[PDB]
Amino acid sequence: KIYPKLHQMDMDKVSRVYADLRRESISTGSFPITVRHLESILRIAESFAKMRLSEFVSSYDLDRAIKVVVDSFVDAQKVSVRRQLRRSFAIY
Amino acid sequence: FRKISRDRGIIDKIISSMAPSIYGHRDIKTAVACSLFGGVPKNVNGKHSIRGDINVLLLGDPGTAKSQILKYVEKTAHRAVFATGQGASAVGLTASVRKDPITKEWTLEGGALVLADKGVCLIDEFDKMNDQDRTSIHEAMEQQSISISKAGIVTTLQARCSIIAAANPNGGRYNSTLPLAQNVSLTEPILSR
Amino acid sequence: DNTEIIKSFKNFILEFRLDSQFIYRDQLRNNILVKNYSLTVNMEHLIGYNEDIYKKLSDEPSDIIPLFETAITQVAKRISILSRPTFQLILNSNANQIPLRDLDSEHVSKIVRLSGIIISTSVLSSRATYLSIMCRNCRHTTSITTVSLPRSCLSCGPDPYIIIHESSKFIDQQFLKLQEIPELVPVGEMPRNLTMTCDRYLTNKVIPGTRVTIVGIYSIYNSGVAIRTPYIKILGIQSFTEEEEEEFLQLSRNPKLYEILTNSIAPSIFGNEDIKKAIVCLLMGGSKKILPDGMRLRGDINVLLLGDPGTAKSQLLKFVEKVSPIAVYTSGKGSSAAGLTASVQRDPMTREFYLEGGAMVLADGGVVCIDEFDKMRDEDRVAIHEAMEQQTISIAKAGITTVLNSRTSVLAAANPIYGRYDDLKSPGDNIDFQTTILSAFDMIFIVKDDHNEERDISIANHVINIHTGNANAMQNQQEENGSEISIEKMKRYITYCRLKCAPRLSPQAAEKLSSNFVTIRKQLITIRQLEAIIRITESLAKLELSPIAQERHVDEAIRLFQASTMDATSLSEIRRFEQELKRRLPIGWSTSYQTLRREFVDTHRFSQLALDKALYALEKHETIQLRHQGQNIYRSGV
Amino acid sequence: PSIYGHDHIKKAILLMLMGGVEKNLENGSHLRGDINILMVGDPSTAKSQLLRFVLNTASLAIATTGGLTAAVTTDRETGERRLEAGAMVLADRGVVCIDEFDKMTDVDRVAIHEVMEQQTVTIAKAGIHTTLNARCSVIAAANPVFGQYDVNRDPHQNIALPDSLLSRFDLLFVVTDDINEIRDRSISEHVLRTH
Ligand SMILES: Nc1ncnc2c1ncn2[C@@H]1O[C@H](COP(=O)(O)OP(=O)(O)O)[C@@H](O)[C@H]1O
Ligand SMILES: Nc1ncnc2c1ncn2[C@@H]1O[C@H](COP(=O)(O)OP(=O)(O)O)[C@@H](O)[C@H]1O
Ligand SMILES: [Zn+2]
Repeated sequence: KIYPKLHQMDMDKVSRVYADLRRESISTGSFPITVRHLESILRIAESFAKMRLSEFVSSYDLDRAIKVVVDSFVDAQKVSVRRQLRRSFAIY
Repeated sequence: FRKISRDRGIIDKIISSMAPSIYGHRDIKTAVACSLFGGVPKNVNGKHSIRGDINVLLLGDPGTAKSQILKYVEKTAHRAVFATGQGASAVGLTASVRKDPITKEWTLEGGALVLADKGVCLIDEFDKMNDQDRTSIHEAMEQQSISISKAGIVTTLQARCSIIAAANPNGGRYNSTLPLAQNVSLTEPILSR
Repeated sequence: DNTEIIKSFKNFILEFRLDSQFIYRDQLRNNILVKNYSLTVNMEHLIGYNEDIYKKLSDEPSDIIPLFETAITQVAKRISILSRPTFQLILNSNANQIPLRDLDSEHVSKIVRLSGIIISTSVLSSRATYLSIMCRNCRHTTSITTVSLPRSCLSCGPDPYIIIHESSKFIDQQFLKLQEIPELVPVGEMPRNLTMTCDRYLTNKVIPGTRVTIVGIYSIYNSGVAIRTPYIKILGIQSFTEEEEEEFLQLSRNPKLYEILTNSIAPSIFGNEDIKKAIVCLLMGGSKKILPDGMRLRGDINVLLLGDPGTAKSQLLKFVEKVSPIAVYTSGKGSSAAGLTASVQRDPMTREFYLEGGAMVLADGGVVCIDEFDKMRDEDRVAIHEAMEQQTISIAKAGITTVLNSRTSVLAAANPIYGRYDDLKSPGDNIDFQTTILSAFDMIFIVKDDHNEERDISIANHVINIHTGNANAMQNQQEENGSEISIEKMKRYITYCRLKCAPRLSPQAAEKLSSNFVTIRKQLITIRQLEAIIRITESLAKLELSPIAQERHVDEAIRLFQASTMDATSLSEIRRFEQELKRRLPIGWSTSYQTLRREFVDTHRFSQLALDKALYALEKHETIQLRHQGQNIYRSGV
Repeated sequence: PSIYGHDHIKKAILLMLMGGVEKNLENGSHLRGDINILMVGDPSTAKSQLLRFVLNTASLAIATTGGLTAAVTTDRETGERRLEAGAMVLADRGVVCIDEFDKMTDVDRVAIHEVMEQQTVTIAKAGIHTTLNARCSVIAAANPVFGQYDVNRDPHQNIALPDSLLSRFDLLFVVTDDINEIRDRSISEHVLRTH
């Protein structure tokens, strides 16, 4: 029954996260971060919204989505770089 | 349902509800729940389409319940199909060819991915399956469909399912000092799906 | 009673007048002079001449078509006698065709009209049309014209008669397999096949893969409790509105048509303009030519997508499969040489071995989309070599050998090995298949997805706009503005362009191509590449419906060729820059692009074009390596 | 006439067509007289055209590519079987044209060793043993794996065929499209006239 719709209220909060992930993947052996991984943030935000049965994608849903995707990317890097990327993405 | 929906912070209850007997691993349980609920298959303007389901890979050392989680998705989702890496075949997963006992004509029968349509497909020990059976999953992971050309039969079936995969790292133990792209026998294409 | 029907047919043949001429009488007389015992009757004239006989034919043709045959035979014999065998009825019609899936138990013995593609044809069979028989008991003779021999003599025991072979006549018959167009088949369904039969002059007119229009009779025959096999008695085989023509001509007259169509290919994807234009060229396709020795130049344009994963390479093929009027999409893993190409299989309905076309045979005259091309077996690739380069498929199975033509354009998306295409390596080392395949495709595109700040932000903005649903309104407004073409209208335009025009090159375009290819050859790719580039400009001229190919097409064709194949006296200046850099940069040292700019170009020691070309050549010559998008340059060798 | 230059290859083809003279000795020995030619280099470069001319010009030219051994039986509809002739045997007193010679199997190589050396075929099969004359001249074309010939090395490393097989060819020629812009223009103007 539930099909949440999107609004462009938080375009920057997703675009800057995508840019940050791409920048951090430029020179390290890591996930093949591409547009397909950008779509994962949107789809998992939709899934979070669909738990509340809300008809719209809110800022909180996008916050949790960004948290999950960024944590998944970070927790897979090597030890020496992990403790640096812990602080590089302290915003999220 | 609407009584439940109004509770503040419902997301945390849902996340804690996945596989209660498994301790910890909250970062995995959240992904399992998100894949169970899924997203919106936005067929934008018809001429363009996006897959609506979330694909999850469980990679880790032995003794981390990467397998028994699938024994919860199989018992929770409405329609779930479970397969083992070496106990599966490329023909068996996608589609098999049959000759009709009445009309003697070439006919096609759907495989596990066709059966799991509008559901979820589970592949355990995803790393140890042979390369060809792993390759057979490529189209299903993004197109949510099976394209085939055998014995003159040319058709495409709907395979709208999410994939949950569990695997072990190279050597059987994860080397924390080495990147992910070195700890597994898989490749960047497969990881990108 | 039937004498009136015969008289009406006689009038409709002898006395019917159209365009102030006895068109039917004249055409039958011409056929008699040619000695072709067949008459092509147009149903649209028959309905206009007499409606009652048309009603009888439409409702109960079972006795009408024997009447047609005998009346046509008699009238043609009268015409032959006037000027100095049983004549075959051929029906031409333009009425609405019932879909194949809509055929039911209600259209039994009714004449219907169909359209579809031929997938298999049988060998010819000899059937009796006139017999003379003799009784073995008493040598009594008689003639007989489903037919079965008499049980008793007319003068002897049961079944006394035997056939007099030297006083009988026979005719040929062929069995055909028709199926609905796969483009009209929704996903999740195998296209329905249909059995058709033709005889005498209607045999051998089609081969598997041929798209035809049918006029025939729906009927059944016995070969499940009561599953009687349906089959079609073939009666006639045939194989844009004026306002639509004007609309598409105005679309051709659009001064921005090329860019409009370029944007129209997958508007829901960002950038990728070069591959978009290349796919446009593939959709138009080249122009066919025939050598004076009889060989045919393959006009199909085959493009290999050879980039990093997740670069919308699959989405492009899936979009083309929507757009192209004839399109086949299949995965490399789920296909086989026997499935992609033709095969010989036994028909259980007629108990005979049939030559059956494959997926690439079905895509004859169209485009096939294949994915995970690197994952198919080598034998399939060998067959695809023949399909691509000779437009033919060779079959040698059981105890029969045959060659079948296939004019199929192939668009292949392949994943380079090691997952990521390493720029430190030759393309041969980043590939796992036969090297000669690189000599088969006309162009390859090694697309890269190097991380960038602003470009990724713009792409993210586009994707968020798409997920927001604003893209729908934006596309609608662009279509209203004429800047974007609807997918159905685009397909109609492509079909119109394919069917109508066939350009040819001009001397001005050829000379520049020769000069540029000479420069490329001297710098180094074979002579085949120059002839392959001709396909791109022919395709562009087809897009513009121009009578000839033009150099202004050749410019963009050369740009695409350079940005596709080269993905991995000025030459004297370039090599002098190489020498000066070898003196300037010792082995193992590092520098930056901007440093070289400031020290050599701002000092006007060398030009910026010389800088770029020398860096490119030195990187290919393993002398230097470019790192971090030009922020670091390292000399890897001498 | 369709090839510019390559005078030595044409001379070799003419001499091979002319051939030598066979001899017989009081000891029963026989001496080979025929000549073989092998072509090596980049695939599309002029090998196909020369082979086409040789096949079309010679009166007894048989084209071969990777049943040539003539040691296989074809069965009738009633069940009985008969041997089928092979190209190496049918080309007796003729010439054999081979394209994609590198792609031929090892069985073909071990069979053609005797064809090129002793001009005969020794058939040894279950219940069938016979000797057939194979007095045929051989012209073949082969291509490297990389597609581009390494002019600094012999075909023993570019194509890696056995040395015993290569030594049975009396003449060998290597051609590769080393581009000289004016000469390529002169030769390709005829091709352009066909476009
Ligand atoms: N995080 C956990 N919490 C509770 N029990 C666990 C956990 N991880 C593993 N187990 C126990 O260990 C077993 C792991 O089984 P399995 O899923 O095959 O391990 P893996 O797939 O990680 O090799 C399960 O039976 C489960 O009871
Ligand atoms: N330029 C782009 N604009 C919009 N979407 C894009 C773009 N590039 C990639 N994508 C996204 O990537 C997906 C296609 O990935 P695909 O090419 O199928 O992966 P793979 O290369 O592994 O087959 C689509 O869902 C599409 O939304
Ligand atoms: Zn009798």
